[PDB]
Amino acid sequence: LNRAQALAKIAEIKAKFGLKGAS
Amino acid sequence: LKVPPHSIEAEQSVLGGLMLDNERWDDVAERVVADDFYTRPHRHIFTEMARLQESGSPIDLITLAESLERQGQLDSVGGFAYLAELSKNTPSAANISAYADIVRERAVVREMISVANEIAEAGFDPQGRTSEDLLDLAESRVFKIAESRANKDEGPKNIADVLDATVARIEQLFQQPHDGVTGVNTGYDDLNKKTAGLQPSDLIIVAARPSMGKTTFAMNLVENAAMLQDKPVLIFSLEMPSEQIMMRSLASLSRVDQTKIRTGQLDDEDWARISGTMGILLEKRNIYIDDSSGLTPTEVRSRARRIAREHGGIGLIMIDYLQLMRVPALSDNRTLEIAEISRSLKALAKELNVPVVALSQLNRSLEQRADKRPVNSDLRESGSIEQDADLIMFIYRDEVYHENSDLKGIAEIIIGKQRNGPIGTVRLTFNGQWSRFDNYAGPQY
Amino acid sequence: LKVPPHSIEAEQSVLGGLMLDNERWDDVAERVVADDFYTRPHRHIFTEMARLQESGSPIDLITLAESLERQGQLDSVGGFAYLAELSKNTPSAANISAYADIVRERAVVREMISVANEIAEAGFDPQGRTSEDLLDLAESRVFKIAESRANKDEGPKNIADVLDATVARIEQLFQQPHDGVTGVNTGYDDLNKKTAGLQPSDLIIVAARPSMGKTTFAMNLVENAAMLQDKPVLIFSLEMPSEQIMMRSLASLSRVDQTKIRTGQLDDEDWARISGTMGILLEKRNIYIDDSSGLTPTEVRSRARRIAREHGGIGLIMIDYLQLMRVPALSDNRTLEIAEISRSLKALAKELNVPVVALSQLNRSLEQRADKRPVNSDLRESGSIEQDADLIMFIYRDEVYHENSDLKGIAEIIIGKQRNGPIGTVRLTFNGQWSRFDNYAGPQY
Ligand SMILES: Nc1ncnc2c1ncn2[C@@H]1O[C@H](COP(=O)(O)OP(=O)(O)O)[C@@H](O)[C@H]1O
Ligand SMILES: Nc1ncnc2c1ncn2[C@@H]1O[C@H](COP(=O)(O)OP(=O)(O)O)[C@@H](O)[C@H]1O
Ligand SMILES: [Mg+2]
Ligand SMILES: [Mg+2]
Repeated sequence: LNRAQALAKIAEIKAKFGLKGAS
Repeated sequence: LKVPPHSIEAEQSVLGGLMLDNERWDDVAERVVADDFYTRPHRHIFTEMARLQESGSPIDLITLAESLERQGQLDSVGGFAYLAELSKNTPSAANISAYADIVRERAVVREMISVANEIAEAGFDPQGRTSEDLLDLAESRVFKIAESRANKDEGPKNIADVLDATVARIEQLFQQPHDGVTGVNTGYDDLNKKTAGLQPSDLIIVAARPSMGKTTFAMNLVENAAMLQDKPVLIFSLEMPSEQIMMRSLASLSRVDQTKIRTGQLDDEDWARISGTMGILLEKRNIYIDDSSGLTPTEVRSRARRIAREHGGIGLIMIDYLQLMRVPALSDNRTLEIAEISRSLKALAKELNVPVVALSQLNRSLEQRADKRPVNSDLRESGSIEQDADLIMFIYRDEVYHENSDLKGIAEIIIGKQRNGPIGTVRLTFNGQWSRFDNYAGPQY
Repeated sequence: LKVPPHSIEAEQSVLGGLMLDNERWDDVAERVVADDFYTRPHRHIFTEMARLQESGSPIDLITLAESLERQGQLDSVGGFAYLAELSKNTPSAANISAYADIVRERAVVREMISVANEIAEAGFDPQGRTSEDLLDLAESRVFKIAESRANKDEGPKNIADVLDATVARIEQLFQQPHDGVTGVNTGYDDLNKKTAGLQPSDLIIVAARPSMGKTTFAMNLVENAAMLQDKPVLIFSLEMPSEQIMMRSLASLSRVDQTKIRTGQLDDEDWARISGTMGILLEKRNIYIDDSSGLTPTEVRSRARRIAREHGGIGLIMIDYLQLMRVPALSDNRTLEIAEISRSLKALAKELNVPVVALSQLNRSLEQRADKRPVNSDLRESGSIEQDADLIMFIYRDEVYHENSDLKGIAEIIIGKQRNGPIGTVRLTFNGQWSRFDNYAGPQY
């Protein structure tokens, strides 16, 4: 994965697992 | 009024019963101490009676009054009139055990009231103390109040009771359908067979030369214990920050190369594995990590107690490593510091009924021997560590010293000391790519 | 009348500062809750302000008064008179965070006093509870105080937060990999790759046997940091006078032989080079040298703070060396003195958010080992240095011990401990003529 793909995957992981306090 | 909780009748009854029946001293001596009496005359009488009883003399009325008179302390007690009144007024047919328990109980409650008053007074006049200092003071006071009562249950037990407990333990060993594990599951089959897991109330030492995979193996044990159990697992790490611990844990659980994680060069399958691992970890949620530096045994014990209070018990405690812990009052001598650390860890393990796994280092001279596998004598500066540990496991990788080694990827766990079993070497597979130890699948001689 | 602890002025300051400046609200919100305020009106005011801030409305005087008047609660607070008093007395020079911390502190003290009163009143009235029940009740009440509190930056955190921090760090590293030119530049490509520069808030130790080139390497690092940045670079040279350091720096920057400068045998081109170097240095003006001897950690911290205040920050701090520093209160024990020095240096590094490099010496026994490359244990009497340092580098030159060495002119920087990265050996070229280290252009294994 490149930069954008890795960022999208990480964002999807965060959305699936919640943890809204990271931002 | 704010009455001080006490009961004179129980004390007078106890003293009268002791005067009348000298054979009951023991039944009173195991339930109450001299300092447990509320009035000065009663404490003085009890002290004199203890002196007479342990000097081999009768404790009748005339001898006790005369002996108090000889030391000039008879008038302070109340006189021969008061001693005779104590002897006469209290009936012989009494249950002195209940009275001794009552005297024991009032002392504890009164001391609790005293500590509460001291806490309030300290709160009103902090004298430069922070909230943390006040909390430390309160915890120390309540701990001094509560701890050490347990010596009543500790002592010479009856042979029948110990035999019955042993029979219960053996029959529970027989009846259990597990595969040889009675304690916390280590996650490795051969080590489980040889050790029956990590036993509660035992001191466990993990030792290796630097860069042998000591922290990696310990983290693998932690992950296996977390996966195969339900009780919380607590980690104290003076060596690495919690973020690196979590990165290693992700590499171990997801089976993804650690270099890729460090450099960010991951692929789709690795991302899927990491997602699955994160989902499992967030589903379980039973691992706690404390990466503070410069820990002292008091801090470790306090935080472990806080965790056990919060979650009703611990399943395993892991410390990495004990060579970084500090005891400020014994900083002058390192050997005494290590001995105090080991004793406090063993006491904590016994108290909380949990396995405690502490990591430790060995001496450098070991690398100058013909054979570099550790022995007990290789724990120099740490004799108390060898003396107090219930289990001692050394990690040995042959490829670390020899590039020609035929044992690449193979690690040896060497049992230097086993309190309740055999000793020897167990082989495992080392995958440094994922920072993991696994069961050895090769042939076993 | 025993007044329980409170301070109306601090509460009034918090409310007034929130009234005058609404952008500070978050700082107050993270430090205080509505239950920490002693008077009912102050709690009501803070609750109304919290609700208004949540709804998105401003919380200035007029808006707050209008909102209170709508709900009919203006009379309970004290009126627009009291609101105007709060507005008037509080100045706009408000450090609301400190006042909020003070409010928090009073609340903790109040709760501790109340819990002590409850425990004592329970002691006077057992109501059938046993001693174990009373002790458990007291322990639970006292322990509940520390629940949560500020155990985020002062204790174990939540696993999800640590995992998110790891993910964010991986994102930051992978998005823009510049190969060690993101933190403080070290001036060496391989050292930048292995260490990612000299990280702020990190303690860095440089160690070697005498005459290996510790001072030379440290000065080269200082020169590289000064040339590749704009912030001041501060040197604490307890080993050499500033004149010799400046002569070495001139030799390094102008690439003139150090012996020629020391003996004055310079030709016209060398004089031109030295003049150019001096001109560049006087144009930059970002190097500060302090050659005092016997410095305590307090003086070092004070002078570093003074420099950071005067010139708006620091980029690197260098100390040479820590075996010459003094702690008079611990002069009897060398280990305690070194531990105190390392602790204070780490605290200073964390406070000023700067890399702190401290030089150290090794024991003679290293020259007796089969392999003379330095190791951590060669830091005898300085275990705390190994414990507290974020980065540890050893300087080794093979040509010092072997005249017929094949590695002449090649020095090794061995990373014995890195807290946030890998470890290994970095090879550099040693030009002793110019007192310089340079990047190794030879083949790399
Ligand atoms: N990404 C990796 N690839 C291969 N080996 C690694 C990796 N990370 C760590 N290791 C190995 O782990 C060993 C030591 O790790 P660790 O257990 O954390 O330290 P210690 O053994 O001192 O406790 C080193 O010998 C190293 O070879
Ligand atoms: N003019 C010079 N020519 C060659 N080498 C030099 C010269 N001056 C200093 N050196 C080298 O510098 C090394 C030590 O320098 P320095 O780092 O200042 O002292 P230390 O290593 O004790 O901190 C010596 O080993 C020496 O070989
Ligand atoms: Mg380790
Ligand atoms: Mg020098």
